[PDB]
Amino acid sequence: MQLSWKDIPTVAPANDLLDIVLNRTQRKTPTVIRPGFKITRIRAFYMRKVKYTGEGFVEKFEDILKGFPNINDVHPFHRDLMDTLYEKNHYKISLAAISRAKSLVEQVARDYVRLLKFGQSLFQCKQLKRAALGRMATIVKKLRDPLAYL
Amino acid sequence: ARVQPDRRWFGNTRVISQDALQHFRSALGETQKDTYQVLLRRNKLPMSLLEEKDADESPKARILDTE
Amino acid sequence: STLIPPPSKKQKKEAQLPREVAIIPKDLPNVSIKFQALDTGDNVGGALRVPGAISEKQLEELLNQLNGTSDDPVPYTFSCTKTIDITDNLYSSLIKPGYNSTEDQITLLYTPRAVFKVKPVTRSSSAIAGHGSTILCSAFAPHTSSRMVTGAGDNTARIWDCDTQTPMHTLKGHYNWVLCVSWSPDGEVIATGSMDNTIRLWDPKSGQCLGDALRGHSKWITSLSWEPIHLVKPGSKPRLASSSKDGTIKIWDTVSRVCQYTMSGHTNSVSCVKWGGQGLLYSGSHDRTVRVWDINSQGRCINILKSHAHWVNHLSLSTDYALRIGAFDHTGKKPSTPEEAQKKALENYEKICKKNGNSEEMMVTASDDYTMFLWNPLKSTKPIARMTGHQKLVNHVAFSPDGRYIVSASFDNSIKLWDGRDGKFISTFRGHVASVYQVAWSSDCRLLVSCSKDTTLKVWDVRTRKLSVDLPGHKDEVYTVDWSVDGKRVCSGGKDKMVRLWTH
Amino acid sequence: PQNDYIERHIKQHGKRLDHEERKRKREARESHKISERAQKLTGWKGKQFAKKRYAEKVSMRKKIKAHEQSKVKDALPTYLLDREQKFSVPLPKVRGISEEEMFKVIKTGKSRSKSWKRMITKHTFVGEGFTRRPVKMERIIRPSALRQKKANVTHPELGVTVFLPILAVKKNPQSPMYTQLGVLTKGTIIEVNVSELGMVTAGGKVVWGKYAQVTNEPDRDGCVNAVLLV
RNA sequence: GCAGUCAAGCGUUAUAGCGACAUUGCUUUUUGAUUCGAUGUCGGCUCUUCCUAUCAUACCGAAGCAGAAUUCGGUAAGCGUUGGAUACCCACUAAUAGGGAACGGCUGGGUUUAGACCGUCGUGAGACAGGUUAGUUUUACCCUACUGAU
RNA sequence: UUCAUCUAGACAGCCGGACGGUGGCCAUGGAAGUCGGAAUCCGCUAAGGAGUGUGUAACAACUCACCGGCCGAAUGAACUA
Ligand SMILES: [Mg+2]
Ligand SMILES: [Mg+2]
Repeated sequence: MQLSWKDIPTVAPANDLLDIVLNRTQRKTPTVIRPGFKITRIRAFYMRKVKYTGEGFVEKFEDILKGFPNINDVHPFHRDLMDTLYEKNHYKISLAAISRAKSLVEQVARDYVRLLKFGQSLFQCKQLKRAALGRMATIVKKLRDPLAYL
Repeated sequence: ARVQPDRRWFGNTRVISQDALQHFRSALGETQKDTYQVLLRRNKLPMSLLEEKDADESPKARILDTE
Repeated sequence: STLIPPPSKKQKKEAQLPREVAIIPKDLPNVSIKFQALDTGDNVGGALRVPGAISEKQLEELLNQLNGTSDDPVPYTFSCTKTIDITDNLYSSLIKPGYNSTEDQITLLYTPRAVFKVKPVTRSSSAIAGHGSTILCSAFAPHTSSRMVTGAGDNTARIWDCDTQTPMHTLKGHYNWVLCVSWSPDGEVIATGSMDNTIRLWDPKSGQCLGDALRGHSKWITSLSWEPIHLVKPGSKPRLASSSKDGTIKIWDTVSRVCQYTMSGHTNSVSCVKWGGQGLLYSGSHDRTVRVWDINSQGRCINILKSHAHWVNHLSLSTDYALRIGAFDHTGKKPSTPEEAQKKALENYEKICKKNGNSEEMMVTASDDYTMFLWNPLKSTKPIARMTGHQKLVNHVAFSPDGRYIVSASFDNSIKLWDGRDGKFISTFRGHVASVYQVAWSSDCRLLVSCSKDTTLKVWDVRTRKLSVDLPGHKDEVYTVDWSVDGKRVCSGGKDKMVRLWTH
Repeated sequence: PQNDYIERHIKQHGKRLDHEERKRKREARESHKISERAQKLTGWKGKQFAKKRYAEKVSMRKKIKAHEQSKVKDALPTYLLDREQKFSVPLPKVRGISEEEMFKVIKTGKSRSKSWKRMITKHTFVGEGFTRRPVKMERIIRPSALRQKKANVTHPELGVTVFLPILAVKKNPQSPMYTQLGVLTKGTIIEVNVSELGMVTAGGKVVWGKYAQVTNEPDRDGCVNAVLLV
């Protein structure tokens, strides 16, 4: 048995998580693209933006999901103690919300990379990338209460 | 690129009667699929209305409404 | 419009082929049958041999002669155990399908039915105007089908004459929306509970307000119930119980126009209050609890039933139709004396209450957890059964007037029919394309009417478990529906500010 | 340590001797620090700081207004309260789209000498039972990633948006050629399945097909938005 | 994105019309379960410098920060940022950060012309939805720059 | 620029008062203004919230909302450039 669950990384709230992931994308990916460049270069630029933001959100969600104990799989004494302390129903519902948000972020990333494969201009590629990031942001903003609870 | 004013845009395009709904609902369930029959053309039907199956159990209640 | 596929050439040839005729055989051997009651399981005569061409009427007369009550027969129906009802004759019902051979016995379960018949409503009598806002509640007079009370959102109620389909009286006492209307079981006073936390009593013959309004609630009234006539002592008027959003059930004595008891055990809004025939009251509230109070014990909470995971939206009793109807019947006969009225109300209550050995009063609660619970609160504290299958909240629930079936109207565009005794699932009524708001039985327990958000009413045949007639006509959502006691008229109302009267 | 050990340590041993004075002096310096941050932060951090300051000021003004208002002082049924939720088209004129923008030239051959194939760059609806033609005869190309089956349709009455399947492309305002190719651009009239909306006619017929107009650019935003024509 | 709501403002003496910050619905529902057409330019070897939008190393601030460890953030480019397998994995490591000077000298994929075969189309000459194989371009002693030397 | 306060006392500062029914009702193992849910009243005042926060396991204690004493002359708020 594990018997101790202190080694769980900090869970940022919705707005702070959004700031962390989006500013990490803006800092760690190149930011200068020109309308006079090749359309392949423009498409690759915006695809990299979408894919990196999706990976950041997914790895934050996976760090949340792996850290917390499995309430049903632990010893029954620990299960009953954590049910009394934290309401096992709310516990599982919040973690399932995190997992579903991870799946939705992955789907948005895949769909918008596939759509960015057919971009015809810098304006269109920029709009598709902004759409992907905005949909990811809406998904993350829907997690305001489970993140605080967790 | 213009769209002219017309009252055909605001009319109903497809309707189904209650008898037709009941006929298709009873037919869906009595089909005996043959392995040597292939689908040449699918009929266009309101499958969301026609696909209603009796379930023995109900889903769990949403606890976040009350707590 | 989408049409069903046309018949093929081979099918048209089969149609042109001559048809077989289902004729009764003349050399049909005798069949051994065993009678048994549905409610009690009592066997009459053991195994008796009857002609294979026995008709339903002749079999009914045979059962009456076996019981010794041929002088005053009571019409029954017969079922055989897959349970198949007897439509016309034994041969066509069972032997012609070939499920049971002539050598094997047939176990026939008999169930009493109503002497009278209600024809289904197939058309709208009228669309009457007069209300300034959306129609919220409706009810029929218990003694007659010619008086209908309707409370709406224009702070008014209206008494309509159903014979001429014209307004008769306007009740304009309240200041806010009239949420609930009710008629006294003796047909003397109409009670209107409104949005302004008040209750007003009205004489319908003069269309007048009796004194001042009942006050004491802090939030809007949710439901009204009347004391049963068979429990009211002769020469006295029944008391009025009212539930409200504030979580209290208040009891009013209208003789002195005062308040006696204020039950306050619920921690949330009380959805409904019902006054049973054994001096008890059942309250369903948004705190997922049902409270059983005693009127004979200073309004003390006898029991608390907790089995739901969400708000209990509605509750119904087995004898609810008898409690609502009081001493009147489907013929509209008026007792001459209060003693006769009390005795007739007692008999009407007992015919539903006391059967199969001991008198029982089953209750059903429909909640927001998509489910219902069937209880027998007198004998046990645990729920007798759980009814599941609805995919959305069950907005309305109703026992049949004989208490043998339960009908549940849910927000998943469906109605469900369940057994009234053990709560086992029977069938699903489908055809509404929007959420069903409420439902109502006919007097002979054979027809059902439901109003829906899809601006339509639907009448269903309980025996065949299928849709009988679809009734459109309302311009918007229909909120309230009711069927007359004699089963001659149906009233409906909703957002179109029109009262729809429907007849056969 | 177990449970609230830091709070127990504060209760049993106190805090540092200069804790209160240091915290008070830091909170006193906060105003100068805020002003210096506003005048010193540059670029993205400065823009975010100004945006957050504006949001905080709006929130504070709303709080003050709420307190002052507090200190100054649909006709639904019982079962529905305590529960919450010309023949002109809305877009009679849209931006014209030329064939040069609509189609992309596809070259074939080892030296890429042939240029007869054209790829549609906009989102399309191909209907049911669609099979791609053989490549030797395929002139017009509708890629699978650009094919749509559903749309977010908004009903003006009751103010709800539902994800509905597409039944047909009735009219593309740019060209009848685009209409018969099933192009989904802004201003296009489409047929949608409205079975879940529960519409019934005067005669009791259930409506399950209606018309809607596309109000967005799906090639720009990755989705189809339409308004139901009622 | 589309459709709607509120109102600090704007507009006005016709409670018309614009409208910040906020907010709702669809996309997307509850028990952490269980690859879909880039139609035209890519990658190496050697080696230098620059940017900071900082991965590590230095110093700080915050956090239920006990310790240990970790997360977010600040100054900061002085110093580093690998070895392999076939864009993803394995491993080592303090770390295996992103990018520019091209994409507005050797070298493999590619513009690969003449030879050849298979597939699709064409009556055919041939062309291509395509796939495979073989296929000569060879300065420097000039000026400057740079490295050393009178 | 427009509103306000002001020698029957301007802004800051210091000191004092900040009460009584009352530990208002429900709820809680405990909850006394300050974990919560709805009321949010009356009296005496110069004024004093059925309480703005710190704090207690609950109390206590401090605070400010408000009033008064000392000080004595201008001061505050919102907009515009
Ligand atoms: Mg920096
Ligand atoms: Mg060649």
